[PDB]
Amino acid sequence: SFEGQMAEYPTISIDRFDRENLRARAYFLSHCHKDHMKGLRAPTLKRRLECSLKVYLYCSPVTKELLLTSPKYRFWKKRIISIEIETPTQISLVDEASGEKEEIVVTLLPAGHCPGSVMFLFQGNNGTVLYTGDFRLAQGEAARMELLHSGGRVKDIQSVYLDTTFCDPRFYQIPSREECLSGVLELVRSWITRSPYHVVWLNCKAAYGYEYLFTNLSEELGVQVHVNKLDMFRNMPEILHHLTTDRNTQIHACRHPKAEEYFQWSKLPCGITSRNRIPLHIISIKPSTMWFGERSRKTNVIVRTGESSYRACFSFHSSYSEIKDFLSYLCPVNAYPNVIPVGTTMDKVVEILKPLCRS
DNA sequence: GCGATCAGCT
Ligand SMILES: [Zn+2]
Ligand SMILES: [Zn+2]
Ligand SMILES: [Zn+2]
Repeated sequence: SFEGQMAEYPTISIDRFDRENLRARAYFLSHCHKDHMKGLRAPTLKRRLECSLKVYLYCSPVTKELLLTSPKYRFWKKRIISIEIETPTQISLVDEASGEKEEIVVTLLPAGHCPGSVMFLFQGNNGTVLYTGDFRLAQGEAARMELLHSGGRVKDIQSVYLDTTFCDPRFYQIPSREECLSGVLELVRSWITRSPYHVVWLNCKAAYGYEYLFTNLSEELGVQVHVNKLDMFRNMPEILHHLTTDRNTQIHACRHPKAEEYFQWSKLPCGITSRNRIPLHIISIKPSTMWFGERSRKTNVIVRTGESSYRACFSFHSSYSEIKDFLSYLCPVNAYPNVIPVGTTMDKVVEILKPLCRS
């Protein structure tokens, strides 16, 4: 996993805030997922913050909003500079101890992973580097990003720091964002139009990224999505108008430690079994990554798992095909995996990455 | 009381 430092610009720390990252001249957070926030509220970092008043955290506006909602991260309130998407911004890295100054230009590119998720393009004195954070990009997407180009061709990129979550030909293809939404939309419509007592439970992990499913179900079916908390989105109207804490809805994305046991007993996580004394009829839909081999005999994105239970294709991360297309196109001198998954090794990931780089 | 680690479990 990515220890926070790119070889070319070692005095900035991205998505890791512990150990050698405690000396960073500047911090960046690609997105508000716990995996990418290790050390970010360590007591030793809060202290260092009060000593070095020049050290800041840079992220997207959305990421800043989502981070400053959690009470454990309020000590950052005044030490976070949001940068707008697709907006080259010069940052003055200064060393406290030595007086050394360095200038670096950063561009945030949308990563398609969760609200506020960015890639960081860095341009300075030691080449051009791309840190992808976590990303999901359809085939061709890199070729349509203007700020990855100069004079209509791709920039000379020394190094790519790449989300390799599915970097194996096993995960050749994953159904697209649109096919995944469409499959869920139709299952949900087919159920909740049967009677006002037919309800769906969207069984989603407790992390940002399912918002676009809730948004699109809500738009297309005129029904707000029940959640536990929506206060993180209070200054974000384009998600918030699709959610509600009012349990009187046919679409639930509420959560509870015993939600499975609740489901066995025809109870929604927020605790209701009934409306006007009439029992609800619940189906559970569980977003779950599905993938297809190169032989393109793809199957339904909806998979029925029992009497009242479904899995639906959904992915936060690029397939193997999308990784290869993205890296192939950028043709950097170097590509470095942000993760080595449990099923593979640095050697096999590098065997995949090396042929897509220069020469 | 809190943090960091992990079994266990979604
Ligand atoms: Zn993530
Ligand atoms: Zn992750
Ligand atoms: Zn609910």
